[PDB]
Amino acid sequence: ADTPPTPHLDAIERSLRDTSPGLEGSVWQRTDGNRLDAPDGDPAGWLLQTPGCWGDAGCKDRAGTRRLLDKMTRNIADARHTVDISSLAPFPNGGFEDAVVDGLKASVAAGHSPRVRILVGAAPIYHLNVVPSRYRDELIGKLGAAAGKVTLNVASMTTSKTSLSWNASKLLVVDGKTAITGGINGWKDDYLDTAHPVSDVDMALSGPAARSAGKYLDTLWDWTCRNASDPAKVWLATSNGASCMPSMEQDEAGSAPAEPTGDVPVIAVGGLGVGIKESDPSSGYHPDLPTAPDTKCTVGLHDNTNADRDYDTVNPEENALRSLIASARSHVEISQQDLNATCPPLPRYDIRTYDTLAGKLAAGVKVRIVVSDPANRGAVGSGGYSQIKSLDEISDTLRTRLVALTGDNEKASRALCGNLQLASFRSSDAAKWADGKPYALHHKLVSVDDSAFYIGSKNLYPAWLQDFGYIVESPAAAQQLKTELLDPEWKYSQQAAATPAGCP
Ligand SMILES: CCCCCCC(=O)OC[C@H](COP(=O)(O)O)OC(=O)CCCCCC
Repeated sequence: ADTPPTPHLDAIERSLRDTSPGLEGSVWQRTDGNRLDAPDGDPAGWLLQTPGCWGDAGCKDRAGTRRLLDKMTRNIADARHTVDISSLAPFPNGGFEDAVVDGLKASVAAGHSPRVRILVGAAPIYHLNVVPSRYRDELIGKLGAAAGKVTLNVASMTTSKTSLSWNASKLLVVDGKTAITGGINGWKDDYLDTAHPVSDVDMALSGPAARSAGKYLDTLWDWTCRNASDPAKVWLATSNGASCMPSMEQDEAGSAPAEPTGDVPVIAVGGLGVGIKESDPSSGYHPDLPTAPDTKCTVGLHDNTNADRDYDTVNPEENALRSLIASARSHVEISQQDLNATCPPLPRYDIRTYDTLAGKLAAGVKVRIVVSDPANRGAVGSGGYSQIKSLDEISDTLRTRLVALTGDNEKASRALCGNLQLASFRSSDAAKWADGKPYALHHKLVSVDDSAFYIGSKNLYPAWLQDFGYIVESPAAAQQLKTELLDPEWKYSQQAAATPAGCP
């Protein structure tokens, strides 16, 4: 009870408990006594950005990549009992795969027999080559004589075909004690073996919040083990005759409390997407849902982001992001692939998130939004690393939401023009990577007041997936985030700032 207050964490916790009280302890959880997992002589080494090659359009010194991969390997090498991987399909390949294999063999060479889960979400059409039994067989071959001691459960899953829901959480949890999470998929060709690497960020922690994340994953595997009765939803491959492990993380927690490793207070928050759980039946959540039609796109699907109270209650991650932004009293940095979705089949944007940002702009709070360059766009379903044709799609929508709010277009411009910084992502002085390709950005990052930040898998654009991430409140940690990532991103991305329509 010497601890500093957590104004931002307190406001997010309120929201989550109003929206989803019944999911506390499974799909969301606040904890004290976490540690941001950094090695010696590398104090911001808990922040796992890739490629981490600022100021060089040839990206020759990929210090972020190196650290990301050394930390995956080493977390796995330290396993006594359990390894729990979630990702977006394909299953991890190249160096992401080697981290897991080198890590498991090390654990076996230390004398352990680890249980391993690997879970991917699969979109109903690109799958993919995506095959659990082939992937498991590949790991078994790569694992050598170690395979005998490693218990694998390998699954690919789609929770709803019609509502476009599957796992996209990106988690590596070891012994319910350490967790690495964020936006990074195990896709070597996009992240590693390319001269135009995707820019992304994970974070690494240890502590009670690592257990919060395993609890989330047992939630996913309960559904997944049960729904292997339906091969249209789940493909599953186990090794060594082993049963499905719905309960791996509870089994490893057993009956003792998670011990603190540090002093960082953390909120873990995910969502159940569509087709796992209908609602939190214990929730009293009764919002006034938004109403503003979009002039560009009228979504055909039932709109779960903007017009479905039950979905909110099983997807606390949406409101956790909105209330993180709403808690900003001085400034917010948004670093995202996208704020707008591909409409149809999804709503183009989250009305409330956009309302939340327009409120901030009106109130004189500084809003910074950096997104992946529009030049990255496909290909309606590719899905390339942009879902807009120009940054005006974000500022025009801000304008539209500023007009709803205030009544006049001239007040709108003072708040938009005065308080918004909007740009495509760059990491050096050059407009694109040295090989000609544009920089692809895939962060799911929010920072508020250099005090509290989200790093996880949940995008700010509309998506109805199983996602997960962490919210940290710590001035020290957010100072490291500012210095190592956000300042540098603004340094180089300000070159590609948008002046909105209606501004000088
Ligand atoms: C025609 C566009 C409809 C896309 C379906 C729903 C979605 O939000 O997917 C976004 C998701 C987020 O991934 P990450 O966690 O940020 O890496 O991307 C995917 O799940 C794969 C896209 C496959 C297209 C589905 C037809």
